[PDB]
Amino acid sequence: LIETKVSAAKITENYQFDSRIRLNSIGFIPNHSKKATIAANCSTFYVVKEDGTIVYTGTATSMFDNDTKETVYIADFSSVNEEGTYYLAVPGVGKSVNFKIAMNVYEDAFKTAMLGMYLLRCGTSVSATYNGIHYSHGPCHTNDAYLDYINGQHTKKDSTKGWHDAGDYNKYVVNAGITVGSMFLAWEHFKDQLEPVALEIPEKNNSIPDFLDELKYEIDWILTMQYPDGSGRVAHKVSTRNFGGFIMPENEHDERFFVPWSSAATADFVAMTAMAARIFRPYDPQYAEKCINAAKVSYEFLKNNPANVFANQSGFSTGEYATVSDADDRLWAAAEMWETLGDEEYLRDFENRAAQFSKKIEADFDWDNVANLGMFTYLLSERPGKNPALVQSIKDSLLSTADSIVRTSQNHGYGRTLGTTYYWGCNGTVVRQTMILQVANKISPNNDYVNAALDAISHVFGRNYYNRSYVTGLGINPPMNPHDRRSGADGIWEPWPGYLVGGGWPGPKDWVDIQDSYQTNEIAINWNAALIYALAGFVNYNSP
Amino acid sequence: SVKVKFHEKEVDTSKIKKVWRINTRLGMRVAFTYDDNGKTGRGMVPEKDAPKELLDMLARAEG
Ligand SMILES: [Ca+2]
Ligand SMILES: [Ca+2]
Ligand SMILES: [Ca+2]
Ligand SMILES: [Zn+2]
Repeated sequence: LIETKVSAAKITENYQFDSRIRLNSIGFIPNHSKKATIAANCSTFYVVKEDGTIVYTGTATSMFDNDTKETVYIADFSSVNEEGTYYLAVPGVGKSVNFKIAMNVYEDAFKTAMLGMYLLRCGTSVSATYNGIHYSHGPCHTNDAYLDYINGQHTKKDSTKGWHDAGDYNKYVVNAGITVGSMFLAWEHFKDQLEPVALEIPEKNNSIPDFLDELKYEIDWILTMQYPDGSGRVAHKVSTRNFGGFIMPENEHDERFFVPWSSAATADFVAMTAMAARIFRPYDPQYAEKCINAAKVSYEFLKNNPANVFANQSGFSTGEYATVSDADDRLWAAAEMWETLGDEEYLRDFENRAAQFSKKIEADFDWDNVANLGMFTYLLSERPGKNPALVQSIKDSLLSTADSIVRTSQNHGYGRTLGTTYYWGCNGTVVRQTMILQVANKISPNNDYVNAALDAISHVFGRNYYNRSYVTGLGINPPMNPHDRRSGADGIWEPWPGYLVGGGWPGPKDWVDIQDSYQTNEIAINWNAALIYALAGFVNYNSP
Repeated sequence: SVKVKFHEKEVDTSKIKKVWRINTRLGMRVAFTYDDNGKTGRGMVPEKDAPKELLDMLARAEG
């Protein structure tokens, strides 16, 4: 007959932070999943406003984390959707850090990851103030680069600009491939979300969307990598002979050289410049024309020279990025040529190559294996003419793969989309999986896909064994000691901000936040690009 | 069994537990875990640089 609700209760303020309560230290989005992992016996938990008011009472459920071989307790507070600042209080354990629930919760993190790219620029001075700390360096590598290894002549050809790759300052075409392709696909996949975004970059007042300004800085370097002979072959990297010391980049005066071509670098150049051509055309159509003409020169080379060719890196001991095969790279090039230009020849090249992939979509992918990028662009194209059976084969594999990633994250004690798989750079892959999930969601809308993408993000922001953000400058107890030369050489205690560290391996507890650990604690453009894609989907996003 | 030199440390192959192949940003490497006074260490060497004995362990692990 009669129902009236009990008064809201407030918490006693004796709750202390406990490192066993592991959650996304940035926060959550209304109408999406919200979970914490509690590595301690518990039952009841409360979600508490910053003022002490209890808004939710739940029961944590036990789960075995096969990765760390521990029983953990999962607190699901997904039903809390009101925007605000909260913490989780776990009687008998303690409390979590404070977190936010907001539709725009990830926008600052997106902007900071973008700042990391800005701060990796080569050939120019860079300067930014981040949380009151001034990070800067003077113009570096302004004498890029010499041709001695290309044609024997000690001739300089401009190869400035672009991004420093990692914790070293050298610039590698093959790693640029996945980086630029993943960032360009963030642009295409989330264009209405990213087009209005203003960034803290020097290009903030020109007529180009700021996300694309950052990418142009890299394409400007990429464009310099074709051989001067006009063959269309693409130099593998611009590099010093050996890895330099932990010095600021403007203090590195050793000569830098173009390194002999690879077929994969050539294919990656085609894909990047073909994408650049269609993406830049509305804003800098002269540059777009330059990009497509360059793409065509190199694609003609690849058509006439089908063999896989590894770069001759004799004389160098810096990064190799020697992808084992160019078949994926050539598939991606054909897809992008087709998407930009539409010619039947490109479509036929792509479809013939795609048919030779037994598994059309791979869950675990990175610079060495870029075929997913082509599959995504082909599947999502609005162009007519696609073979229906190939389309269906790619769709089936995409959805099967996405469903498997959801199953992995759902059955992992920390929602890790990559499961028990650890290797050098795996943190990058955790977030790169959001590409498969978001593309799956475009083809077959499914909340599980979007929530799994948020599980990948949550994992790198503190819902993990270590209870730490893996991104410099963000979240709970971020990495302080990346293998990063600017960080090591400047006079600042905190490292340069916005970088996703590579991750521990072979095991789930093997990450070490120490500068000597290039194996686990470096930074990289391909890792940031994956994080950028992951966060991009949640910029100017409304989940109602 | 022979000594594996890696960046400069030396590990007898008799101490190596798991061996596997990885294409890293630095090039193709043979990675491995090993016994270090009762802890488990991790190391890696260029594939082109690995002794026959380590490459045999890799082949077995891969078969
Ligand atoms: Ca702009
Ligand atoms: Ca490849
Ligand atoms: Ca520092
Ligand atoms: Zn530089």
